[PDB]
Amino acid sequence: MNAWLQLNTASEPMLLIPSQALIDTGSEQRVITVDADGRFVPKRVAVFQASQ
Amino acid sequence: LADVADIKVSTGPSMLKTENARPTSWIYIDARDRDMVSVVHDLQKAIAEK
Repeated sequence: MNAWLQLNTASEPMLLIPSQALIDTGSEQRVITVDADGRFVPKRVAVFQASQ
Repeated sequence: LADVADIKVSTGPSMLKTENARPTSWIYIDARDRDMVSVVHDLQKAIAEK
């Protein structure tokens, strides 16, 4: 018989965000932070790895 | 797949406008309040100087 084996592996704690909120131009990755006054401000981040 | 290749994200051409073989970009302007010629003339100054 066949059997599918799905695994889940924990990884070293890093800053986590919904993947949809991560822009990428291939040379820089950024997100759009929401200030205290609602002001939308962008910032660069260094990605580690994504999944799920 | 990463055992027979790399995969890298890039930024490049979205669509090549080819007017008479020469690549070109169009700038769409929507002014309705003023009169046409007065706007374009003012656009001709702003662009010329800056």
